[PDB]
Amino acid sequence: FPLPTGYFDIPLGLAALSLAWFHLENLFPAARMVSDVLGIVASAVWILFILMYAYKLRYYFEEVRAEYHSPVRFSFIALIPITTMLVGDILYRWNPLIAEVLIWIGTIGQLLFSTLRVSELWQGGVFEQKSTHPSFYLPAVAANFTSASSLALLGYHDLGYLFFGAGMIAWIIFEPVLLQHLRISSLEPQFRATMGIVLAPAFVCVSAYLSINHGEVDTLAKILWGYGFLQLFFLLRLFPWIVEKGLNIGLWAFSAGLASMANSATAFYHGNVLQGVSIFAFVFSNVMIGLLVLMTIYKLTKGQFFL
Amino acid sequence: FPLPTGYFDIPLGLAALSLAWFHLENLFPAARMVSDVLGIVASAVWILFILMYAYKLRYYFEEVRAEYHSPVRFSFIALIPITTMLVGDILYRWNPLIAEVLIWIGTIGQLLFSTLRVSELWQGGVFEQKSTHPSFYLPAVAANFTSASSLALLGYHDLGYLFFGAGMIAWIIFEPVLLQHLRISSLEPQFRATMGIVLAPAFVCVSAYLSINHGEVDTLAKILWGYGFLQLFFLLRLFPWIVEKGLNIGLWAFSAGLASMANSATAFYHGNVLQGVSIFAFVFSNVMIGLLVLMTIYKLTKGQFFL
Amino acid sequence: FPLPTGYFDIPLGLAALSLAWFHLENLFPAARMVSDVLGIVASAVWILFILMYAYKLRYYFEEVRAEYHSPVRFSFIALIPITTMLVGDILYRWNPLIAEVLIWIGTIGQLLFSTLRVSELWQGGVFEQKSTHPSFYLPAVAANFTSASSLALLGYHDLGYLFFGAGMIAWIIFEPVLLQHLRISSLEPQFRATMGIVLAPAFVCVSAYLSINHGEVDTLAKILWGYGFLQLFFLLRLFPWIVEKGLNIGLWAFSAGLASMANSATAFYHGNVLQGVSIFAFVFSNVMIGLLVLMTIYKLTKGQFFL
Ligand SMILES: CCCCCCCCO[C@@H]1O[C@H](CO)[C@@H](O)[C@H](O)[C@H]1O
Ligand SMILES: CCCCCCCCO[C@@H]1O[C@H](CO)[C@@H](O)[C@H](O)[C@H]1O
Ligand SMILES: CCCCCCCCO[C@@H]1O[C@H](CO)[C@@H](O)[C@H](O)[C@H]1O
Ligand SMILES: CCCCCCCCO[C@@H]1O[C@H](CO)[C@@H](O)[C@H](O)[C@H]1O
Ligand SMILES: CCCCCCCCO[C@@H]1O[C@H](CO)[C@@H](O)[C@H](O)[C@H]1O
Ligand SMILES: CCCCCCCCO[C@@H]1O[C@H](CO)[C@@H](O)[C@H](O)[C@H]1O
Ligand SMILES: CCCCCCCCO[C@@H]1O[C@H](CO)[C@@H](O)[C@H](O)[C@H]1O
Ligand SMILES: CCCCCCCCO[C@@H]1O[C@H](CO)[C@@H](O)[C@H](O)[C@H]1O
Ligand SMILES: CCCCCCCCO[C@@H]1O[C@H](CO)[C@@H](O)[C@H](O)[C@H]1O
Ligand SMILES: CCCCCCCCO[C@@H]1O[C@H](CO)[C@@H](O)[C@H](O)[C@H]1O
Ligand SMILES: CCCCCCCCO[C@@H]1O[C@H](CO)[C@@H](O)[C@H](O)[C@H]1O
Ligand SMILES: CCCCCCCCO[C@@H]1O[C@H](CO)[C@@H](O)[C@H](O)[C@H]1O
Repeated sequence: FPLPTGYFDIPLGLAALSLAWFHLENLFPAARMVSDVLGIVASAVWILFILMYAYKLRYYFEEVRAEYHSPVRFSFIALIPITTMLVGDILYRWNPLIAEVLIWIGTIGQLLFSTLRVSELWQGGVFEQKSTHPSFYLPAVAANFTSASSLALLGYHDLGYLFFGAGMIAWIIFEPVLLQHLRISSLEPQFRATMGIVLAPAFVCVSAYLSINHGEVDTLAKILWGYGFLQLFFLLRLFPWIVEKGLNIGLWAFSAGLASMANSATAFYHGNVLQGVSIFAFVFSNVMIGLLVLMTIYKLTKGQFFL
Repeated sequence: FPLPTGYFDIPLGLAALSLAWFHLENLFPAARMVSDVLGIVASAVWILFILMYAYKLRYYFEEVRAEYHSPVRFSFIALIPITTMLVGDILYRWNPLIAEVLIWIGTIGQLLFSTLRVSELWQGGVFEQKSTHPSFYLPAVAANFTSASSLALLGYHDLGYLFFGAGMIAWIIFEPVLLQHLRISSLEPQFRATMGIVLAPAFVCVSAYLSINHGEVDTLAKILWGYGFLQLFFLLRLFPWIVEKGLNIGLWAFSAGLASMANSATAFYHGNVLQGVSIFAFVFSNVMIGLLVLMTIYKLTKGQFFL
Repeated sequence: FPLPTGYFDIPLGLAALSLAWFHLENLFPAARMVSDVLGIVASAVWILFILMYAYKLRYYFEEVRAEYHSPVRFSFIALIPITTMLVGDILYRWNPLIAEVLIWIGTIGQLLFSTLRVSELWQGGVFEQKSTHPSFYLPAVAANFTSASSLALLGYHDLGYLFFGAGMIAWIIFEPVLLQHLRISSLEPQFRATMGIVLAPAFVCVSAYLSINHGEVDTLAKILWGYGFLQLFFLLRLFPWIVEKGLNIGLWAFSAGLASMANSATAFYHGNVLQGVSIFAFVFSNVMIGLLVLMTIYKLTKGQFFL
């Protein structure tokens, strides 16, 4: 099938970045146009990819079945409800009714997905030590944080905290075994771009947290940022190894973390906490997503995007 | 010996459920009679099982020695001081002096037990990867949370927080390796009922926390509930696999988590946080413990309770 | 080379203990003289060891290269910037300018060190399961906590919280796999003194936390102390096994945890939280570091200190 499921990282990153710029509109009015443009592009890409995945389900179902039952590849399916919710979050600025439908569909969908598949892993004998990949964060962590912030947008703050807690504790519970595995077992080049997902947890976490707690930059938020930056520095040092075999579209795996660096930066700035660091983070993350967009346009022009 | 040590889960669940109903007496006065009945039954069962275990120690000591030195079976011994403290907590409503004696005996006992046995594991060569079982939560986590809430009942809030922290961090430190093990290694049917202990940590944690913090349903409490419900949903989906080889008395392993869902629900309700979810949780957990009681009466009638 | 890198634990422990006594000066004025004496001795030892390590770098570089590339021995190098910062913290009482230079040198140095080496481990194939040692806490955890408290001393509280969060989450993320490894694999006698580093995380954590949060002994601080004491009790029970093959200078590995027990005790006492426990902790930790000093003087007199 021409669209790899991981390509949903593209509308993910663009949508999350739209939301970051939305949050600067009262500081700088021109930010709203930037936000609206990113949000429209993200939503358009999302519509296309959803329609493609619907085609995959109807006409390439055995491919979906295999990816679903894989103890590694199943995780990327979580990008579908994650991006559904982020597009709902964008659309809320124009039509809260349609936004709320998408947010609930994505929330119910992700929770059903993890409840069916993530739990099934605990039966043993399918997941192996070599299945311990960064992509596991998507259904386990990122999906819950996205529900948390989306439900908060709709006014469901206490429900949002339930999802937030599920994501935060799931993160802390998985990461220890992931990092140990990475230390011992060299992740093969074909999977290395997924190291970008390692950037996500702390930044997604703090972004979701600030979405639910009325943007109060408190001790927890600062603690999360600190570990987030540690991981950034580690991944920056590792970047040449990450791309040993060349630049590829899989690098959009970094975009959840990058866009969430941008979003959380707007809240730190608004709160007058570490404004200088905030400006750095916001500019850095925009530049890197900008480079992702330029490499993507390049690939599309050369006919090297779709399978 | 006719009584398996794990049968202490029975008075555990009944006692904790008594405490949950106790907490509804000011909302609904009739809750006190329900609480008192459960508490008396729990205490009676506890007396019987303690006397049986005393008989085991005196006359079947090599069985106790073997269970103690086992890197898997040692954990169930922690049920003894846990239930001692919970019975003390019940009895506090009638006789705070006797209650305080039981609470200190259970606290000193559990701390000595873990200090002797849990630490010894760090010498290596005895505990194996296959020893990584949910039962490890009992001495490591549940016992500290029970001390925390019991000491808070007696007015020792800051000491309670020390025990609370020991339990909470011990939980977060063990669970990562447990879930990885479950993913890789299929837990054999003879141990699967112990999957019920996986329900316990977040719910016991929040119940203990709310016992020490004057029932303030805050961000931490909501975060814990969220992960607790995630685990519930996972265990509900796994339940047919859990009971693949049939229903058994080991299912009382679920009762710490179920009773703590009930207890924490009363505090969320009192705090006007997620009242609807609270009512669901309280009813659900009571119904499931009710089913445990019905299956137990059935087994006793058929002569299939004691070994 | 005559000085093992681990000997930097000596000025570490003495320096941290100086800081603990400094914090009692307003309660008991004579504490300042004790603090100043420990601080001068710590600083003198530090100067000597730094000059020795400079000699090692210039004239024994291949030894440094090998220790740096080792997935186990690299960690002890982090003691160098850690102690640089602690000596800066001492010197702040006399010369804030020189203190600030040392604190930034140690902060930049430790962050560069971990960014280069800790991240490199994630490439796989070098670190092995048997590399999972307590010493990993030094670059990963202790160095960040030391930056946190040192930057707070200089007035950089929000930056301090970033370092604090990096250390705290790094701790929680490593400890699960460490304790599992210790359970399964018996740590060989030649490394067992490093079990003392297991005492460090919770106590260093709470000490750093209280340094940044204006000494407010809150729920987090109490939670940390509780797990800290759990680990102390475990290590006390394990102590005969730790020293199975005899007392050795490696036991200074305990001093980060002991000195941080002392420091945090002063803050709990100041806050009127668990004063009795605080007095116990402060006396205990001073006595144990005192014994370390006596065994060290003994070794120096017998010519058994330097390699
Ligand atoms: C977007 C998510 C895609 C879902 C793919 C579902 C794969 C399910 O797959 C199948 O479901 C059947 C029952 O319905 C079983 O009988 C099949 O054996 C099982 O493979
Ligand atoms: C991502 C949006 C929602 C996910 C829908 C997934 C539905 C999966 O379908 C299910 O797969 C199971 C296996 O785990 C089968 O056993 C079930 O019979 C079937 O319900
Ligand atoms: C896994 C890492 C979890 C760390 C959680 C940090 C504990 C929250 O820290 C709390 O922040 C509050 C608001 O700023 C303060 O009022 C409290 O004093 C402080 O304890
Ligand atoms: C996420 C962070 C993005 C925020 C972008 C802020 C860029 C504004 O820049 C700031 O403008 C201020 C007045 O507006 C000046 O006082 C500051 O010195 C200047 O740094
Ligand atoms: C309720 C808990 C039951 C405790 C069982 C204790 C098992 C101890 O067992 C024994 O202790 C002796 C020392 O006293 C040793 O010499 C024995 O070799 C050791 O097996
Ligand atoms: C559960 C209530 C309290 C528990 C009491 C346990 C006492 C265990 O007994 C001990 O077992 C040790 C091994 O770890 C032996 O080495 C000791 O000599 C003995 O003190
Ligand atoms: C392992 C998961 C630990 C998460 C700890 C959550 C940090 C506590 O969260 C804190 O709650 C306080 C009371 O509601 C608020 O005042 C603070 O703003 C908030 O930071
Ligand atoms: C742990 C939760 C158990 C609490 C049980 C509450 C059942 C009461 O039910 C509630 O009664 C209220 C007045 O009392 C009505 O206003 C509410 O609509 C109704 O839901
Ligand atoms: C206090 C810390 C000591 C640092 C020791 C550094 C070890 C680096 O070592 C070397 O660096 C070179 C590049 O500079 C490489 O070419 C070498 O192959 C590599 O071994
Ligand atoms: C402890 C105080 C600061 C630490 C300085 C460490 C400098 C290490 O040096 C580096 O080692 C690398 C390998 O990881 C080499 O690849 C690099 O070329 C070199 O920069
Ligand atoms: C890994 C363990 C992390 C536990 C973090 C504890 C959460 C912080 O606990 C918070 O402390 C605050 C200050 O005392 C209180 O105001 C809040 O009510 C409480 O939730
Ligand atoms: C880290 C803890 C070190 C603090 C040492 C405190 C020793 C003082 O001791 C205390 O003195 C008080 C008046 O000063 C008396 O009221 C107390 O009863 C006594 O315990």
